[PDB]
Amino acid sequence: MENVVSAPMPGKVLRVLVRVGDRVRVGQGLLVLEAMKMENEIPSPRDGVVKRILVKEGEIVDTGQPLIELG
Repeated sequence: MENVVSAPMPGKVLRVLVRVGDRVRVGQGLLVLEAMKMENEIPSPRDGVVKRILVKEGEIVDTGQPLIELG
């Protein structure tokens, strides 16, 4: 049971697609992570509510780094 969206690889947080409190669906893109001339939509692992967004747009993140917590 997944509660935290973490970075699958290092990247730059290009865009955060949802806000705290928003309802989300499994497989929905929640943010866009840029890496190696590619824009990766990072999905919600489950239906739920966005509780916390732990990064800002522009931020560089490393592998496994927490990005979003679901409530």
